[PDB]
Amino acid sequence: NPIHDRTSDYHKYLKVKQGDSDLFKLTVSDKRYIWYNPDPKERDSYECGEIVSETSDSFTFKTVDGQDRQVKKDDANQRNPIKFDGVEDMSELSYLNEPAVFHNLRVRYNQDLIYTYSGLFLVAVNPFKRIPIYTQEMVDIFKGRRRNEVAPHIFAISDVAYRSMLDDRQNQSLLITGESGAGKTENTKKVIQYLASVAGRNQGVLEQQILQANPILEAFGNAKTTRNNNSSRFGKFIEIQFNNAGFISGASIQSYLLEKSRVVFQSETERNYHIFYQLLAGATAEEKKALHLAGPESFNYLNQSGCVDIKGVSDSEEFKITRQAMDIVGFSQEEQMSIFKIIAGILHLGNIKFEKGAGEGAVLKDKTALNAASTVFGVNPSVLEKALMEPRILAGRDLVAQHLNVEKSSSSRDALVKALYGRLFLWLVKKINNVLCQERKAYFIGVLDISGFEIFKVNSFEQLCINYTNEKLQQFFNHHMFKLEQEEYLKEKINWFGLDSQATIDLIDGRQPPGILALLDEQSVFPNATDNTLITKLHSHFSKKNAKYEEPRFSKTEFGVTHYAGQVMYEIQDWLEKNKDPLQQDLELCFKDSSDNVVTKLFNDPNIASRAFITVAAQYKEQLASLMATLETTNPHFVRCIIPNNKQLPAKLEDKVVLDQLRCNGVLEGIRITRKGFPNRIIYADFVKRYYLLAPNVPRDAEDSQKATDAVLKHLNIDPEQYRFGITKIFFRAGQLARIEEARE
Ligand SMILES: [Mg+2]
Repeated sequence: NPIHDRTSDYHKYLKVKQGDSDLFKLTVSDKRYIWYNPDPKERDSYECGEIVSETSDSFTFKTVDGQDRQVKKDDANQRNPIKFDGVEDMSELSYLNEPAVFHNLRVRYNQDLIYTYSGLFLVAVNPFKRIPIYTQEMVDIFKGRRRNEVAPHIFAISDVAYRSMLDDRQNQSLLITGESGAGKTENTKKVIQYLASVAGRNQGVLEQQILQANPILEAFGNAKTTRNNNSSRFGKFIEIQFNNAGFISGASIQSYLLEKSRVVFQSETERNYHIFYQLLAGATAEEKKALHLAGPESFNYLNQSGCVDIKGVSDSEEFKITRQAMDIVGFSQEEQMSIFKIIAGILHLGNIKFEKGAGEGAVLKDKTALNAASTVFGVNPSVLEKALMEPRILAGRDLVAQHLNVEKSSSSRDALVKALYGRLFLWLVKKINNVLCQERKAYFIGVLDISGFEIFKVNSFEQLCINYTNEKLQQFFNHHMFKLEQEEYLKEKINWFGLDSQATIDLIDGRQPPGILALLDEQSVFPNATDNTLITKLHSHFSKKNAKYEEPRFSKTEFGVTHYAGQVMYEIQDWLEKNKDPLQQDLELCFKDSSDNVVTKLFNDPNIASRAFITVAAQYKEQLASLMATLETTNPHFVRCIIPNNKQLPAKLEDKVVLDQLRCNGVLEGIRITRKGFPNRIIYADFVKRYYLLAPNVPRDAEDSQKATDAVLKHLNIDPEQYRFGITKIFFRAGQLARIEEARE
């Protein structure tokens, strides 16, 4: 078995290679060094400065440059002992700086060791290249092993979650967050792969359908972006259900924040959702015409980015898969026709060209596109038409038709296309749950795959939402950690409420006084309100009045929020519209009556076609509240997915790119946090082992251990605070271990 077999791929690909030497001796060297910046402008850069002279206060050190400087002792980023280079859990490090953390991540990454623990977290750095560690053979090795037993790995956290479920009869959760392209979705699929293996139907029908859902969701909710060729344009919470026996009984999927806008617009080089391209590459020459299908270059919705294909991707071939998956989960052939018809029609509606000329309102000179949409949708063109350009509107009394100009007409068409697509996605999800979900379930393991904090060039309503969710998840973490401590130091014999996250949280979601969303909702009821009134109202209530808010020196359309991960500047353009998310009623009417059986559902099912009516912000707050409650009932696990750089290249781990993520994701906080206490809390039989020699008394594997522990401390004649005697482990403060290991034989 590979765990013991230094020749196995397990050893190869998952562990830091070992030689038959054990020496605390081999390790040995005669000097002591540190972490510095060869230019304080760029601080994430650092070099190792050999300390040469010491004082009492500071420390002089030699540079890579050859030069020599001086630092404060209380400003020192002390380099851990080389022995530590590559440890599996950074919680093991003596000095817990930032460069110290990055260094260990890097040393590992240079060895292709992408997974590392950091206390509670499992850190995973995208390698941007394939690493064969996800085979069934790799699966098998993880089975039933403790975290301390095997190398860091997603499979590992998954197994721990599963045994805890079974053991504690407690539900579990895995929170997988981080930047686009960090490896969130990849890792999530592995979690499910692993679960399906260790808990499914021996070689499964359900298992396959559960497996087959992703690809259905991915064709519809995934798209190529500059950051990822297969970006998830929606968030999700996957619940894997089990019976009391521990076997998979079902599953359920919750989706969030689907990027509807992408349907009608994609940035340069980007792509619209995958399905569009698959549909047009894989339908038969015969389904096309049937759908009046042509090429992407012939569609407005697909010929604007300039990108219509992905390197290493066969849209026609990926379409088989999708269609296949639909078949497995159980989509009727006719259910499938309709899904494709919708996609097609949406493709047609974008092809509609409004012209003005005539007077002031828009007009449809050519009805080619219109007709085609109507056809495939199973709707009556003149109505659609009428609904698009001349929608009836209330004047309280007056239900009267308005004649839309070209732009207004266009936006409506767009609003229509977006509704169609989001409702469709909704339906797909429901339909899948319908098949997979269990009413009757004993336990569950839930997997949250959603982005981490979003701080772009342009931050809008959607970034606020994701950011809000992130503040809550970050608060959950901190709290959790706080608790894992409160009752627990009180386990191995150790000593000794309000969140800093609350204010930010309150600023956004508070009811009284009203926070951003409430005022946003308020402004939403007045039809005649604007981005300006809105932004005016926010500044009015929070400028110089709320500490987490900032009114810009100059911009009149943005505001800043001091988030966990730092300040984020938001722009309010279109927020009223986004909050209401309007669709002309006649449009609804047009479609409520549709030949198409799938279409009817989208407009006829209040579960699909309607919000509550609550606002988009109200609904978001609500679903965020439901999600957390659930989480609150689980034993959680945190995975931090990191991109090594912004270029999608392997072998390029950029200190700035990385640290920034470490800063924003809570990895850096937790560290410094325990940093304060007693992080190093070693095992007795574990210290005397590597440290029986540095003491003229102590021998290797003995019985009276904690006593033996006393020895070296004695021989080493150490002080009452750098260390702590705790029933099981010897708690060591920071650098205690460094210095210690830093002694002679
Ligand atoms: Mg993803």
